[PDB]
Amino acid sequence: GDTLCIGYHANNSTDTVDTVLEKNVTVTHSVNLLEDKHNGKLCDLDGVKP
Amino acid sequence: IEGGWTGMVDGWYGYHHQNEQGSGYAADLKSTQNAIDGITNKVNSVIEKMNTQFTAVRIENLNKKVDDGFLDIWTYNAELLVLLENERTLDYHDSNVKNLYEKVRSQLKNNAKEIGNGCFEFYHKCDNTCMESVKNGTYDYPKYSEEAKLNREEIDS
Amino acid sequence: IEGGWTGMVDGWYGYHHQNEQGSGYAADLKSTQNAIDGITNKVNSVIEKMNTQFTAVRIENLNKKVDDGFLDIWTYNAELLVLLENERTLDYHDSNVKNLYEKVRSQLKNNAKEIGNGCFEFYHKCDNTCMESVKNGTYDYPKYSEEAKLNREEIDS
Amino acid sequence: IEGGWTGMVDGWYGYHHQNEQGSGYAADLKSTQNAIDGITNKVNSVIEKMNTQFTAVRIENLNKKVDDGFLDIWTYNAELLVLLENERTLDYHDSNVKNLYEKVRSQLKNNAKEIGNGCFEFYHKCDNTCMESVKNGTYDYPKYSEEAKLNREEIDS
Amino acid sequence: PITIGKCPKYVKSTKLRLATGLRNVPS
Repeated sequence: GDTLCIGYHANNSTDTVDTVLEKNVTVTHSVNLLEDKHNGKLCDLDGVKP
Repeated sequence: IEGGWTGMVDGWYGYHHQNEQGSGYAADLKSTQNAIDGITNKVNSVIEKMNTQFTAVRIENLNKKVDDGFLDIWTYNAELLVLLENERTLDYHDSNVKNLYEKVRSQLKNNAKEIGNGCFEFYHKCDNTCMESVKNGTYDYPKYSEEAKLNREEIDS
Repeated sequence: IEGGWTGMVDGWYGYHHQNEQGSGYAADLKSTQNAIDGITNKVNSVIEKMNTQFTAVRIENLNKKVDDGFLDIWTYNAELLVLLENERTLDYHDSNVKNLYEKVRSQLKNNAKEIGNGCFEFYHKCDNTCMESVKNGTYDYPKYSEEAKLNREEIDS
Repeated sequence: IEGGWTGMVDGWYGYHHQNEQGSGYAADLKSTQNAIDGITNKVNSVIEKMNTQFTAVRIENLNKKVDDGFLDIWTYNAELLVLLENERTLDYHDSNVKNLYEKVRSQLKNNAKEIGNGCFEFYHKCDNTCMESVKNGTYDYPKYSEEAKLNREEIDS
Repeated sequence: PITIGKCPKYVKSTKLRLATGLRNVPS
């Protein structure tokens, strides 16, 4: 007999996000809020010379 | 339902049909669109951490200890907000799948049998027209009502 | 069980019977009474936030920044307590329904069949005397034991 | 599964078999060993509360109010960490039982029928050799494949 | 923690990801 099923998306993503009940769980899509990569190592101008 | 489909490339929530015509993964644009809208708005509200707190003007040591301790307190609190709403969005996703499943149960009624998790075996035969009727929200119980009953009498005996 | 009864006007937790005599929503005063007692006591313990913290006697700016920051910290913490114990009372309610369901399963044993969610189809016939026996906690398995078995032999064949 | 076995004296997670040979509670050392290892490491990470914060050197009243308020804030935060990871270890335990159950389902396939919660009724007959095969992870579907099908034809008719 | 102009609020943590999708659990 013909069947129809319901399900959700699943993709090859190693993104890990921390819930309350569980830490480090693979999530399809996440969004980061922290920025450490731009340490700079140089003191440029801030809107004008320093 | 504890199965994630890698075949769904269209949407976060969808359907997998196996009829005479073929077998296909097909998303539900409406549900996933509303999910993305709601989580966008959630993320914006999360970003509303008010960390602008600053004062333009043994004391220096006290201001030092204070600023530092408040920093650690608020970092802990922010990671708390993150944990909380991570679970909250994941639970939201769960509820969306549940609602899709109820949308399908409502229309099918006894013309179908819940095989398991989120699957339905029609007692009647569905084209992709009769499949996209269910997805479109336009499946009619009477069209096949007796047609299913008959086959129920093959499971009865 | 994922159905809230608007007909229960008597109690938070109850029963819906359909026998020959009639069909009725009937609460269980004991369970809902203990629930209200426990949540009253919970609320009282919640109100035990110790926010009396106060001192009768660049410094003024430091006392200013301190009092303000501690205020925000404790408001966040209080909303946390509220969130936590909101879930805790809701989970308590869930567990109460579960315990009522186990109280009914225990007495009925195989004289009944769990239709779904929280429903029981007796294999025997129940008056409102035999219904309020189950509710009263006085239903006896032997009274109908064979009476059910016979009808089981109608589901067997 | 909502039943704790007092008979399991060997391990946190295990098996209860009833075959012709006998009936026994038997733990799974691997699962409980990994559970104890992971929770040991969790406890160590928990103990990593950095409460060393200290300064070797109306002000005294301000240092007084500050130290005291930070103390209460951090005690609340520590009890929070405790609550969180208490639930997290309990959920971890749940997931371990789930994984054991999936390990058994995988090998048994249709040679067995899930009676309920975590029970399997073999359609074939299992020695403690054929039981400790499943536990050892060495049960072969073909060995009994048709042997089960035959008995399925006794549930079919 | 010392910034000038339009700078992201300073935080003392290592990771801060918000889940925006499903629990990835393939097959």
